[PDB]
Amino acid sequence: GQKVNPVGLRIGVIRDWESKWYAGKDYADFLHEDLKIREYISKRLSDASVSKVEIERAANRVNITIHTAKPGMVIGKGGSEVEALRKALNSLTGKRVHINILEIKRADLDAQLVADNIARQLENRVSFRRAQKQQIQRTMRAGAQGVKTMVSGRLGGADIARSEYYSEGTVPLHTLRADIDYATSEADTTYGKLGVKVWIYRGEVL
Amino acid sequence: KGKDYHVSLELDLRGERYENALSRVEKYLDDAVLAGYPRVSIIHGKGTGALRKGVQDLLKNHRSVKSSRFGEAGEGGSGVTVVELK
Amino acid sequence: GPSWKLSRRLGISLSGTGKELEKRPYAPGPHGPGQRKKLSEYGLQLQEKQKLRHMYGVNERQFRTLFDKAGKLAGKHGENFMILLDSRLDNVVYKLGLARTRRQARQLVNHGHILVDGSRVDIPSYLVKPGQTIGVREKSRNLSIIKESVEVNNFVPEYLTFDAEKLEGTFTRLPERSELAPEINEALIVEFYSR
Amino acid sequence: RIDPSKLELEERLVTVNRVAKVVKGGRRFRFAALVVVGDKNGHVGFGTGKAQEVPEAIRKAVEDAKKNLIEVPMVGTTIPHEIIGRFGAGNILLKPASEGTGVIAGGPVRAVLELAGVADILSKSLGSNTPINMIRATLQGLSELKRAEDVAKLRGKSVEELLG
RNA sequence: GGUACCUAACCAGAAAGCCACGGCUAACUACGUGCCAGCAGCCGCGGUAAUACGUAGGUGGCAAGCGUUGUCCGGAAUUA
RNA sequence: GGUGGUGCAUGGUUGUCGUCAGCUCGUGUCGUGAGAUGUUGGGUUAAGUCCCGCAACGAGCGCAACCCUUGAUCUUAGUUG
RNA sequence: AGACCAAUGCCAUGUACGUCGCACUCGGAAGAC
Repeated sequence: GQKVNPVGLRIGVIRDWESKWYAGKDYADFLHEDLKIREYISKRLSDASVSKVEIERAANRVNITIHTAKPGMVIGKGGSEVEALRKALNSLTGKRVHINILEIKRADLDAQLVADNIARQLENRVSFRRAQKQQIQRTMRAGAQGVKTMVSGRLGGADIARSEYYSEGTVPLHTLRADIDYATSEADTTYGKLGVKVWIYRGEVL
Repeated sequence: KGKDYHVSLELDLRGERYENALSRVEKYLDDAVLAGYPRVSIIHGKGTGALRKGVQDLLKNHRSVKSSRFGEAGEGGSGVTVVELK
Repeated sequence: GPSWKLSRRLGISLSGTGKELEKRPYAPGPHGPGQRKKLSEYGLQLQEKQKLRHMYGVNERQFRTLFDKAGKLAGKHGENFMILLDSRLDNVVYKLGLARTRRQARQLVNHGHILVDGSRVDIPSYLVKPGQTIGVREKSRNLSIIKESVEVNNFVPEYLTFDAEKLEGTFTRLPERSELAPEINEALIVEFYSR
Repeated sequence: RIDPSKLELEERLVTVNRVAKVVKGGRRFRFAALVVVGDKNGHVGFGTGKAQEVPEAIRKAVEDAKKNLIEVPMVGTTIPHEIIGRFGAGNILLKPASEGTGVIAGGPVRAVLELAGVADILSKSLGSNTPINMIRATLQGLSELKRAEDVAKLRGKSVEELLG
């Protein structure tokens, strides 16, 4: 079938687990706890865009950092909503939590945000050509070494699904020394389901 | 929290692209909230004028801004257009 | 409502007024507001033909026939056509300002008259002969809409002439420029009907 | 003799043409398109391009169009004389029509002629009806037309005895 | 033939339809149907998500006419 | 709420040729166009691997390497060895 | 230059097309020493 995921291949050799803590004999419920907390932030902060979240379990008290740049408004006058969401987190996790927010510079070349973007104007009904083409030029203007974008599904032609891509530069997936960042997002429209995948090559790792 | 930043009270947006700018005016509004500014301004161009009318509609449907207004005679007239937030 | 629907079907108001485009500029029909394909090399000039058709309201066999009379006329093949519609008498009562819509014009020329070189005119063919003094009375001189026509100033151009008290005027020596072309994309007519 | 791209030039797409390649994996799909360019007064070219997608396809065509142009002589907003087009079963008749007649041509020949900005001309398709062979035959036609003054120069005469 | 004409008064009331909407070729959607019922000038559409069938709306074109058929000439440089 | 159908509406998945060395593009030439040239020729390699030629010049996905393990040794640390 | 191989059931297979960049204002009294 397909390839393996580049970042799944690169986990542990170039990439972090973003769950850096260790559990033993509480691994299970700890693990499903990281799943539902990720679900909570994912469908709460979907407006302000989140890419990835790192969970720390220092002295079993959970500790969170959240990435990306648009939550600069979450950091700002919305210290109240930061406190409220954190109160809901301690409502969900028993033992309390502490959260931090990390700004991301060049949020254009982060795969999660790219995929969420393409899913958004695919819901907003721009042509997939226009969406992919402006996004790819925006990333390689930002300084990415090479970007390939995917789309699949009923691309207007509901009677037969197909797939479309554009890519330039270099995207060496076969080289494990490369830094790759992968996203998938699922654009839902009246036609059914439209699939978005995107991955970014950003130079090698010495 | 992030604390390495300072945010300016104005911005000049002359002589560049539409869909390049609106990515970084949304970022600039988010920066102004982090510094808690009640008022900001984005100086624009004259000739093509597409972004000059183009940005103001985005702030009208933006989730954080209530209004965008032109300048007064005591400030210099149309030399500034002002924006205020929620 | 003819005028409104055809204004948005057409993209331009046929009356020349700004309304009927001010909040429905796209099209009629449920598939109006979508972005449309550019019109074809038959669509564009049929569309232009419908401009020139319904901003008078005249029909197609009359179109083809006055087209042939324009062709038989010794001037250039297209501007003779538009000046013949200029000389069509409901256009004459429009640009003399008595009529405010051409649906007012046709109804009123059914009602009233012009006695310039006539006795009673119901049909828009003729032209003012230069140098005669016959004038309109009673049936288009003293009634209620008669002064409602010239209660306001509407522009009467150079190839026409007008006075307002008895509300009558004549075709002058020659029509030249705006009468040649107000805004009309000409020669699409001649290529359409010459297909 | 080559005219540079210092002028402003209008473009007009006449045909996007589906093209295909058969390979071991199956059929492979490509897009050719040809366009005609020029000015309304005296200079005209055309261009062809091949690409997998419409916009950069017509872009390749339009750079080839910016590369190649040809001048057309113009004696009183119409062509001077008789000329038949001739290239590879492409036969296009051009007759110096009188004034006020407008353009009378088929699809692609009108598409090149109005982009040449010639007022009054009439024509006929006598060769095959493929558009590229049309345009090639027509520009081979207007390449052949000459002014009266240079013919008088070749004669060692003036223009009066040749107009009369 | 008391015809047309000429006058007065009553009533916005007595009076618009046909065909097309895949392309050629102007006009798109919903439902039903499901190689069945069917459409068709040509290319062709329909084998359960049919802008091509049949309905409804909407649009388009023309109008006291509108479509179909038959015949003649063009398009047809296709007897040149 | 449907493990009530429709992979011939689909996303996300997976096998297969095949770990085969192929697959393509930008720009430029030639043809008119379909297309070609690059990618063919000489030699070489597990390999479109490389070299020399050559109206092509380059580029990308490929290939190789970069990762893990297994093979030989140095230093660090000697416990629950 | 060298043996012998017969057949493969009606339809129907795809898409393609669609960007748009440029701004800041004008000017009273002032001695002699």
